[PDB]
Amino acid sequence: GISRSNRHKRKETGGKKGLHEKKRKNNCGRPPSNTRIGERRVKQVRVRGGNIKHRALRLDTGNIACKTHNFTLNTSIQNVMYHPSNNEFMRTNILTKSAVVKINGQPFKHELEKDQQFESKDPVLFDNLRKGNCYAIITSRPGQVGMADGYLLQGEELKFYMEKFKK
Amino acid sequence: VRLNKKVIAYVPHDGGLNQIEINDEVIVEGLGKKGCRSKGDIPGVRFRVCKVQKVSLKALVTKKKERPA
Amino acid sequence: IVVVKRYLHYVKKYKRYERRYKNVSVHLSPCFKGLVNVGDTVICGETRPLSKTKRFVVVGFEKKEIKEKKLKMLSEI
Amino acid sequence: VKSKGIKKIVVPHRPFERERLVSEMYIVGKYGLRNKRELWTIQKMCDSFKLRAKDLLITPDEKEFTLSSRRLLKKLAEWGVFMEDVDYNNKQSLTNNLEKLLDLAPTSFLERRLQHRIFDLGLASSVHQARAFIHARRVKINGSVVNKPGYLVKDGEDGFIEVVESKR
Amino acid sequence: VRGPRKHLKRLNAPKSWSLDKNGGVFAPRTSTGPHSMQESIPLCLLLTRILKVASNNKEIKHIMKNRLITVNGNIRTDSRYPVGIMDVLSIKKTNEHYRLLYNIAGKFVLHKITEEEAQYRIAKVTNKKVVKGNIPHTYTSCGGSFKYADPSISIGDSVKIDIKTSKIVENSSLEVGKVVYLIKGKNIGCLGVITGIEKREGTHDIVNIVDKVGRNFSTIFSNILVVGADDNPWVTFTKDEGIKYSEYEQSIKEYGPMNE
RNA sequence: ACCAGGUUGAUUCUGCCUGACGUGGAUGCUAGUCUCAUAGAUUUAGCCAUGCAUGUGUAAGCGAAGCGAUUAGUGAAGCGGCGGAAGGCUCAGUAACGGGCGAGUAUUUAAUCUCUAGAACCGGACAACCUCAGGAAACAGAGGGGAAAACGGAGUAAGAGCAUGUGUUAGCAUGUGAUGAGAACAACAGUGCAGGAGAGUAAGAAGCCAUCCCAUCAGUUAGUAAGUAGGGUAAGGGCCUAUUUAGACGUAGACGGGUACGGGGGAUUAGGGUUUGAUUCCGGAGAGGGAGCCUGAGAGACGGCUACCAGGUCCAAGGACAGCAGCAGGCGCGAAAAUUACCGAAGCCUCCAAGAGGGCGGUAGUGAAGAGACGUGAAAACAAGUGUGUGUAAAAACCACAUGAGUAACUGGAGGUCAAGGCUGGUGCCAGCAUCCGCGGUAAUACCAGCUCCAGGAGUGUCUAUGAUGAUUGCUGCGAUUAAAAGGUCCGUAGUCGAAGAACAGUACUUGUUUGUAAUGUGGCUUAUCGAGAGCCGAAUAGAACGAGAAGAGUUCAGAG
RNA sequence: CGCUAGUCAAGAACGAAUCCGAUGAUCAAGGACGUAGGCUGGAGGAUCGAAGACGAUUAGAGACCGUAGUAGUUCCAGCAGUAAACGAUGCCUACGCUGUUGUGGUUAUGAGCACGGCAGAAGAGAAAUCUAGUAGGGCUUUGGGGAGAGUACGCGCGCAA
RNA sequence: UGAGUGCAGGGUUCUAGAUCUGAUACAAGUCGUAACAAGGCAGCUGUAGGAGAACCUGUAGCUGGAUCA
Ligand SMILES: [K+]
Ligand SMILES: [K+]
Ligand SMILES: [K+]
Ligand SMILES: [K+]
Ligand SMILES: [K+]
Ligand SMILES: [K+]
Ligand SMILES: [K+]
Ligand SMILES: [K+]
Ligand SMILES: [K+]
Ligand SMILES: [K+]
Ligand SMILES: [K+]
Ligand SMILES: [K+]
Ligand SMILES: [K+]
Ligand SMILES: [K+]
Ligand SMILES: [K+]
Ligand SMILES: [K+]
Ligand SMILES: [K+]
Ligand SMILES: [K+]
Ligand SMILES: [K+]
Ligand SMILES: [K+]
Ligand SMILES: [K+]
Ligand SMILES: [K+]
Ligand SMILES: [K+]
Ligand SMILES: [K+]
Ligand SMILES: [K+]
Ligand SMILES: [K+]
Ligand SMILES: [K+]
Ligand SMILES: [Mg+2]
Ligand SMILES: [Mg+2]
Ligand SMILES: [Mg+2]
Ligand SMILES: [Mg+2]
Ligand SMILES: [Mg+2]
Ligand SMILES: [Mg+2]
Ligand SMILES: [Mg+2]
Ligand SMILES: [Mg+2]
Ligand SMILES: [Mg+2]
Ligand SMILES: [Mg+2]
Ligand SMILES: [Mg+2]
Ligand SMILES: [Mg+2]
Ligand SMILES: [Mg+2]
Ligand SMILES: [Mg+2]
Ligand SMILES: [Mg+2]
Ligand SMILES: [Mg+2]
Ligand SMILES: [Mg+2]
Ligand SMILES: [Mg+2]
Ligand SMILES: [Mg+2]
Ligand SMILES: [Mg+2]
Ligand SMILES: [Mg+2]
Ligand SMILES: [Mg+2]
Ligand SMILES: [Mg+2]
Ligand SMILES: [Mg+2]
Ligand SMILES: [Mg+2]
Ligand SMILES: [Mg+2]
Repeated sequence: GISRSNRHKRKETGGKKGLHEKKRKNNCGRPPSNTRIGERRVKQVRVRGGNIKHRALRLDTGNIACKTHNFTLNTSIQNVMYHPSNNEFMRTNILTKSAVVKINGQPFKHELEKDQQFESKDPVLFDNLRKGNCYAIITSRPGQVGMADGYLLQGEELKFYMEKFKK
Repeated sequence: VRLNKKVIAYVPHDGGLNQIEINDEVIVEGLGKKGCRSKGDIPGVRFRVCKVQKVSLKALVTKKKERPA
Repeated sequence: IVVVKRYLHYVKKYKRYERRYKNVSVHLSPCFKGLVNVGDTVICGETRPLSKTKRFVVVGFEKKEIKEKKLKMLSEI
Repeated sequence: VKSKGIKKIVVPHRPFERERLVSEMYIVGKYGLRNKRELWTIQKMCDSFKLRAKDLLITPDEKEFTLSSRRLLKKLAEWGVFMEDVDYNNKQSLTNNLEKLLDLAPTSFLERRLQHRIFDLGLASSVHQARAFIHARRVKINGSVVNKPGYLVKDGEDGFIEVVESKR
Repeated sequence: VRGPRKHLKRLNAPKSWSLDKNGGVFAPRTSTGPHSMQESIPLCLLLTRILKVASNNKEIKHIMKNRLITVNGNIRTDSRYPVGIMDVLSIKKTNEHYRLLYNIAGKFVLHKITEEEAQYRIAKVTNKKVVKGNIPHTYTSCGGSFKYADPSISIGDSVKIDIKTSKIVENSSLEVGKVVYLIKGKNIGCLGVITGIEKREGTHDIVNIVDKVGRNFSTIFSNILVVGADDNPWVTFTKDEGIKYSEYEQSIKEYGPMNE
């Protein structure tokens, strides 16, 4: 099937090269995993040396870290807002590293409200949390690790990404 | 046999022509120059006969051996 | 950027040399951005592959020399 | 075909050169050798030692000169070929003796062969019947028979050579 | 090749084993284990050649099926097990003991010892690491590993091991005036004393040596094992104590110096 | 470290033809003995009848039928375990990670070593067994029991990734968590199996440098050159994809086409060279041609599977099987290459083994490819035969003693080069000979024969490639007024080449130390009757690491011109 | 390149205490000139004369000789690219014997510098002869026994040749 | 991911072909005699016409000329 060898590739001078071997398994590739939002479905792949890799086909939830206050929570994921590589993955709601996603904010709202300086430190986050908006970014690789995990956007990261969403 | 060309060859010995019939098989050999070149006084001939019907022509002519029959 | 390196090859039969050269494509970082330009000499270190052709990074430079913008005497002497 | 084993003869460049023919004919005749191959074999042996002497005399370094001179001279003394009073630990005499090797001749190797030794020690009436006693097992050295006429006799074996009467 | 190599042609095997070229096409492929393949020898070559006690494969089997041979204090039952340098070999019946060393030529050789020398070996320190549960460890040239040794032992030192307890006993470092033994190079099997060390960065250190009968020779640290606390050696070396002579010297010593 | 014959009525030159000598194949005639090597590579990586080349069991995983027993036992059908990815064969394809030298990562690794290291319950089936019973065969059905250290579930240790502290970086702390197991048995006194961390072996990907011919092939490339982000993989990377930037490579030969397994090495050789390398060692690729793949630690495997194309085999016509660039063997093709042989022994590899397997490997048979030593008489007195013993896995040969005896040369030549007859008889520009020069028209030392000589000799002639001859390819080292040979004249880019004086710097340059060579080759010594042969020793090329010297080369200056 | 005046640019050599300071040698590709004969357009047309036509001479002359006669031969604007385009001797730069004769400058009037001719010598060379002596100075072109052949196919220039 | 196979083209190497046109060898055939002697018009190089055929004629050049004058 799919290959990772440079058999077929041109030389740096623009010339073609001839083929000297049939394909080998030790440079095999595999088709993409397109992790969709939905009820959990994960497949186990037998990999080189007899190791196992975990491939997420559908995911419902993620662990999300708050970096300033040092806690982590488990929450549902609604939809993708932005994707840096391709506009298509947004409209079809596919999960990858570096995708920006909407989540249930209520658990974070309950925790952050405890800090008496919270409103003064980050007014734009505070406003978003009132309006029922809560935004995070995915750091894990779902097609490799079999799950999604990330952190809550705060401070200048909000100011940067919110300008990508707006029409 | 190997090329399907037809060529001229020389028959070396005193009564040599009498040892050969039409439709015999012969093995043929070079005259010994650097390129293929004519030797002595024979114009335009470039090979010579060596064996007739699997046996040495020298032996046939000098009556040391006989035709396979 | 493209770096050229030059050397001599000995041809045993004629007991003489020929000049040869090779081209290497190297990574230049923004910290050197204004300082390095065509004709300068550069030192590069080896790394794992960065792309199809690229394996070295510029680590420093030696600026093509001027001894002095020569002195002009005063008209008074 | 390329295969194990050395080749021990060199064919002369001119097959019918009259001065070479005459001088070879004489030496085969006198010494009772089988054919020209016996002679040419001895000639190659002789040339090899002459080459070593040449190389030693022209060498630049001292370590090789002092080491390999001794070995060459001792070997040729043991065969009974180079008979002179070489003194070791004396650079000049080593050089002198190396120069004396450079005009060594094949006659000296021939006279160490068993066929000639037997006749020369007066154990046979001719160089021919000497060969005929080496065949047919009549010749014995250190109590053991030697079947081969080309056996080269080292210096001091001469005490132990003997002949016995025929089997009939 | 589709997978791992099993055979070994006779012309390809290490020159240190010293096996005759003409007899057969194969040689024994050492099992995986303590030393590298280039720095060790399989046990069946020892019993048939270096120390003759078998003459045929049927006999080599029988000796080990009966469980006779002990290496570093454990009984061995793999005929292709690798033995390396400074490596005590023993038969408990008849109480024999041997170390494995190099000839001056660099071949392998067994040397008979007393039951005192049989109690310890020497190795070189390669890495230091801390492991899960905050446990310090140290490792050595022949795949050895040690827990809770003295923390001061430094990479590159050489250590003496008690074979019965499997603990470190003594430590010595690479300094001027200590005894050294030569594992690889032009001067394998030589023994000498350190004149001077020249430190290099990101590259091997160069060590200069004086021989017991006067000769200077230098080599890189990667080929030297340090074999004494200061002055004089731990292990007992061969019948000839590691002096190598040129053919030139052998001649001078045989026929006398060249006189004026 | 070398020459000879041949243009003229003679001469001196240019110049090429031919002889004389190594080596790889083919072939004519002849052949006594013993020893060491080697054989379908060249043409068709053409086609294949037959037989063999891969299997393994203990005291110690599970054990059905049968036999048998005061509730014992046995002896094992299948299951499980470990191997079948090595070795053997060939050179089609490939101008390239194909080759040499360094380095150890961005990676994965069953076995094996050192340290360490394990409290777990429950359930069905599959194969064999038993009763029916299909099919031309190859190959399969129903129904019912029953095991495991085989398999699936439960709890439970453990635990990937993510985030923040702290120690590069292990480790530790804290929050969050997908996942989620595990073998004992025998006592002849041991053998196994779960987890970690480090080694050891093997791959994958990388750095530097070297690599054939055609200009009657001058422009080539658009995943092409790069960047940002993501997917994929054991892993870096246009490896693949989305949007941005236009790059990359060429007369110091790009691109296209033709050709090629690459080295260690071989042949010739005073020196400088010229030619070759299928072929004992290393690395690569393939299994009729292409393409996909399951299992596994590891295959894009072909003495595994699947489909097409080209060919075949058996049938009861419905279907089945199969791939000798393994070992023997057959047919073709060619000018071209051995036995359908023995093997509980030697060297090694494989298993659950005080044992089983191996056409891998060894032993002989066959053949004037190559290389040693000796016979064919002596002057008194000579191989090869035979019988015993040895020898071996069993043999034969070899060697020892003892018996008979009296056998044993041909190939090419004899005018010059070029060693050796104007001998006798035939033939008359015929028939033939002759590498070259030339012989023969009735007085032929050259044809055809007789007889004497010469040369090498168990060997000698011929054909064909190549090295030498050859200073006729010229770096060392040829020529260009008239022999073959200076562009009709200028300008000019790439290219090759470039003052004196005073100073300066170290990358070339040269050299030290250390690495870098099994075989072959080189310098030696020791044992087979001798000599090749065998065994042990010493030094070594190119290439790389670190120092040193500064004449030549290089860079700069101006009270120098 | 050969009559006389006037006019317009640049060059070579010589004399000498001028200025700048390595700016230089040779040259694939690329560019400019090139007798004669030929070709495209204009002007012109005395003499000479390919082709063509006659008269003689000869076996025959189609030729040589004589009569006649056209394109060309001259000029302006271009194309073309060959010669026994030869001293059959590449370009820079050296080291080198004597006598004699020129041309142009300068001169202590003794001589020099640039460009030549001639006659010996010594070396050289197969000789004839000497642009050819001595020599690992630099760079480009170029030959490798006669023939076939400077011919075939492809390609580039040209209106064609 | 792709074997196979349709239909157009190219790139290479071979081979057929009525007829035309080169070269080489032709014991000695036919017609002349162009070159080598001042070879019977001194020869040769470029270019342009013409002609059974060697060759002949105009124009510029060369001596390797029959002249170092
Ligand atoms: K003549
Ligand atoms: K022969
Ligand atoms: K071939
Ligand atoms: K049927
Ligand atoms: K097969
Ligand atoms: K076969
Ligand atoms: K043959
Ligand atoms: K034998
Ligand atoms: K004869
Ligand atoms: K005769
Ligand atoms: K006669
Ligand atoms: K030639
Ligand atoms: K030359
Ligand atoms: K020209
Ligand atoms: K000047
Ligand atoms: K003109
Ligand atoms: K006319
Ligand atoms: K007329
Ligand atoms: K006329
Ligand atoms: K007129
Ligand atoms: K022009
Ligand atoms: K022009
Ligand atoms: K010309
Ligand atoms: K002039
Ligand atoms: K000349
Ligand atoms: K043409
Ligand atoms: K004429
Ligand atoms: Mg590969
Ligand atoms: Mg073969
Ligand atoms: Mg293999
Ligand atoms: Mg074979
Ligand atoms: Mg090929
Ligand atoms: Mg379980
Ligand atoms: Mg794209
Ligand atoms: Mg090869
Ligand atoms: Mg394969
Ligand atoms: Mg396959
Ligand atoms: Mg196979
Ligand atoms: Mg075999
Ligand atoms: Mg004679
Ligand atoms: Mg003759
Ligand atoms: Mg010549
Ligand atoms: Mg001429
Ligand atoms: Mg000429
Ligand atoms: Mg010319
Ligand atoms: Mg011997
Ligand atoms: Mg200088
Ligand atoms: Mg001027
Ligand atoms: Mg005109
Ligand atoms: Mg020129
Ligand atoms: Mg020619
Ligand atoms: Mg005439
Ligand atoms: Mg005339």
